[PDB]
Amino acid sequence: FVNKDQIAKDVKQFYDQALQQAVVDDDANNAKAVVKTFHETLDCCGSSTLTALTTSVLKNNLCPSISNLFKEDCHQKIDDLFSGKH
Amino acid sequence: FVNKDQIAKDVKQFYDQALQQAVVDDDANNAKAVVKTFHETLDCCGSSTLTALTTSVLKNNLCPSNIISNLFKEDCHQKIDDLFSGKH
Amino acid sequence: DIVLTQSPASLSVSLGQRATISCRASKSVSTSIYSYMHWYQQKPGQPPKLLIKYASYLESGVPARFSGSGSGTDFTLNIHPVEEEDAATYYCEHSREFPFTFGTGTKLEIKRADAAPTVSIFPPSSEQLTSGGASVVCFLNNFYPKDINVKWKIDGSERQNGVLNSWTDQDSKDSTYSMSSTLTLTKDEYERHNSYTCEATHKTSTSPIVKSFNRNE
Amino acid sequence: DIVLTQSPASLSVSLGQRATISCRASKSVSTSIYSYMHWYQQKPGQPPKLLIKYASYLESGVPARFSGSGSGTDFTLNIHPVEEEDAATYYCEHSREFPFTFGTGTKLEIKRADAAPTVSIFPPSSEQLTSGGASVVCFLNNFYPKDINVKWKIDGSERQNGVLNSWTDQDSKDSTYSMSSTLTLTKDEYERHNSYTCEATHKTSTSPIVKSFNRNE
Amino acid sequence: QVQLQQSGPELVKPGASVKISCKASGYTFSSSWMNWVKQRPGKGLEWIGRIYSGDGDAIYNGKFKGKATLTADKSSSTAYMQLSSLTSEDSAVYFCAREGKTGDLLLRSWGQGSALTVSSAKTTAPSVYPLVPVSSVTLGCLVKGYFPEPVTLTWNSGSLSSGVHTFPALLQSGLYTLSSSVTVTSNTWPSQTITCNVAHPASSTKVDKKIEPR
Amino acid sequence: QVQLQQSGPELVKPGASVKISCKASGYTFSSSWMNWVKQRPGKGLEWIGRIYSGDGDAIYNGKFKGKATLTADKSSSTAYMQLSSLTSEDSAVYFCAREGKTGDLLLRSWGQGSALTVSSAKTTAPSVYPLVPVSSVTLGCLVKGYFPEPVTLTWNSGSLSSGVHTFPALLQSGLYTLSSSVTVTSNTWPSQTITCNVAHPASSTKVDKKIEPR
Repeated sequence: FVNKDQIAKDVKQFYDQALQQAVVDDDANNAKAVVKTFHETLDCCGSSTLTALTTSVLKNNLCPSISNLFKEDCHQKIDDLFSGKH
Repeated sequence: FVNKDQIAKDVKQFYDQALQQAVVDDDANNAKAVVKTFHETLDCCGSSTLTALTTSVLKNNLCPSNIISNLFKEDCHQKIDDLFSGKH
Repeated sequence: DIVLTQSPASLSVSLGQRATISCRASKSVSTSIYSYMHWYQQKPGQPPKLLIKYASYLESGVPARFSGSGSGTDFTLNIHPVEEEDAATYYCEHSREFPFTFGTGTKLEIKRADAAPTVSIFPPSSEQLTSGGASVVCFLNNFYPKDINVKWKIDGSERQNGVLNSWTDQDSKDSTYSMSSTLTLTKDEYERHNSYTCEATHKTSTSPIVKSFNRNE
Repeated sequence: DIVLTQSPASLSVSLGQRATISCRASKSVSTSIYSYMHWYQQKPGQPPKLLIKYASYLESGVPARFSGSGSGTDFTLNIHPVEEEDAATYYCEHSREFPFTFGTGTKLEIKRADAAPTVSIFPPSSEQLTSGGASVVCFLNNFYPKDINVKWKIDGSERQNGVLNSWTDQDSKDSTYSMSSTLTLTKDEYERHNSYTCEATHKTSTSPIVKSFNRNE
Repeated sequence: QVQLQQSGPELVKPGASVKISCKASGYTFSSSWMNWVKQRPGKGLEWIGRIYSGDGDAIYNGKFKGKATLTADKSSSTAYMQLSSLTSEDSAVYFCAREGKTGDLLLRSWGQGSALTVSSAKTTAPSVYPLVPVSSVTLGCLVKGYFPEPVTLTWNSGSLSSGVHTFPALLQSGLYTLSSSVTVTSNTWPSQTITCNVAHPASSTKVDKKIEPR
Repeated sequence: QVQLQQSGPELVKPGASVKISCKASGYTFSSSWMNWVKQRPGKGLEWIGRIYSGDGDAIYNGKFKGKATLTADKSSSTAYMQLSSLTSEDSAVYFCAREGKTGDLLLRSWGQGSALTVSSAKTTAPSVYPLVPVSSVTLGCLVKGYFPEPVTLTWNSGSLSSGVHTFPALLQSGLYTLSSSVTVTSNTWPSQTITCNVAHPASSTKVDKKIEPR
């Protein structure tokens, strides 16, 4: 074998859809859980490609414990995981 | 939407490939690095599907601060599931 | 910034008929699972009301005759069957990124059956005279279409002595317009003359509808 | 525990010449990118030696005539051209799980022509006789193939009082085998019969080759 | 019932500041976002920014960054919006709108708006004149010579709403003037009393000119 | 320069224990795995267990979990194996074998092995009998009634090795016996003396026996 790229893209895409569901969908319990799990684990908050919604998710306490959201890009954390820096 | 169980299986697949390559390969330096990254991030050590190779990985200092089994409680396949299922 | 180009700028649609407005974004507004485009309705004098969210979803308590569709940059809104209460300006808005921006705006006009106005003339009140001011007011009310002509006669003779005319927004219950024409002139001149007429000429009228009063009963 | 079943039990090819050994596992000894079945070479007295690792990769300093193929549960070692010093027992072995387990093994012989044995009887030494006991040895040397029969006649009639037989490892130089019958019996019983014989039957021989002696010389 | 009641109209001198206010009810203000949108006469909608009421963190439209200033007040349940260096073309209605319970990014409930008008010109009270007539009956009100906008005309202070036609004001020599028609019947006039209620917040005016025949 | 140096052949009573050894050199023993492999004479190969020398943490085969004990001495660079409640069918050659640096589960380098044998039989020096006959000639030597194994046989102390056939030892009432053939030329026997040299270390026995027809 499996390529590093396509799997790293898939996981971002999986996360991105969680990030959206947690905000736009009302009951989305799992989506919130999934989102917090990622944030807690990878140590990040939201995404550069979803900067507007990330504002919301930060404020819904789904991030670790605003100016510096760009520094906490959670897409980058995913790349670092699969490349082996973290 | 993106297929959940397929992505979780791809990540396990990928981890397994790194874990094996870490020990069997003519020093894949990245494979070893990747394998540490996962263990630290997921609080983790090896696979239950690769328990032979996980042993030697443990002793090569690629696991979080534990000795042998243990190991069966430190399955990464299970932590990968929990990442994609919103637990931990 | 994302630029929302709505079109058409305006349109007129008969009652019971279909109206389709479109909105076009300067770059993509969709992700893998959501189009971040929404439609708003604004009746004049009021705040806008959310009608469609995320391209196609009806905001609760909005008639199903409102529907939306599109993705990426291309978005359409359909009202069918059109009603009187749908007279308003319609706005598309994206929430994909900061800054949020709104569409150029589309004004929906509701074509109904032609209606004859109800003219009514009003001399100055006692109270206005005192201040050396005389205003004659004439209401042309609940008519359609918006095009009306009004003429003033003073003692049989036509005059346009500063007459200011103000039109209403399309009624949201009967889809009619309404117009007040005011003739303002000095207290002096008002009491020089005696007979004051207000003539409304409309599509419905083959000949002018006339209303008047004689100053000094 | 995985079971490794090799085949054939034993093999013999000319200095030419393809030798090809098989191996079967209880379950897949293979992942998405590896297996985990390996091949060892052993010779009498020596420890085993790693030749092919992970199915097909030659271990350093091993001839390119050695080659391995396979996946899942079926694997194959290949020797071509076979050579003198390749004569060994080859064990496959897996490292997929615990415990590791080896194959049943496959012996590699070297095919050659044929040759009758050189038979030679030896009566008990006085040295032996003195202190009880009396053993009559008979060597059957430098022959092929392995299969042969020895028969002991004491005064015509034949009996296996205490016949012990021992074969050599195959010869590296002339590719032949050698055997060793030893008719052991009591000193007293030896001094009763004036005729001892060593009959040796073998392929490429209508009749046996039959060296003999009588205890009176 | 969720409502967002906003500050009254405002006349302010150029180069000054105004602090508009938007009070929220019937929903948890404290953990909600509040947006602000501008609308100039006869023109579209322009988004200013949004503020998180839990800690006053605000994201501004770059165009309003140094001018607009959003603040939240949990105790009141009120969002404020302040604009500095006021200019003729800050004259406009200003709306406030809340997002959903999450950070929906969608303008779910809107206040009535606040008419801010920026001018060095001076207030002027309106003169409210009744208009008695020369089967329904129609009578009218006339509010002449005022500045700035808006006014608030009603009939029997809310009791009459159908048949009412309030016409947009007209500008003439820096003074506004509007009329209103009401048609009742008839049977209800002059039997029941009908009164025109004018209100001009910019001059603290309040008149109840009771129409009657002559 | 890699090498593993196993302990010598060992005889021991049933019920007793043995601690076989293995001395590692020419690689970092302290970071290396060490495996142990049983091979009963005749039969194939069997894996006992393996141990990380760094900490002595070890993994046993189920069949030896309870019987084999593994230990590692970093100051000796010596791996050890310990067998309890010995039995005739623990009589085997036990090997020593190391894995690669990363712990790649591959047996890279082996020791000579260690021939363990469990028996109540008493150690017994052999008897050596010269076997003269009764063109080319063949001579013989008979080593009989010794225990344990092994024994070293040579002709003329190695001087004559070609045209020789020493045969594997066989059991004959709890005692080993083996023979050897040597075929020379005829134009050197009995012209030139020839002697079978038998050595049985267990009884410290060395013996040369000159052949002759007499």
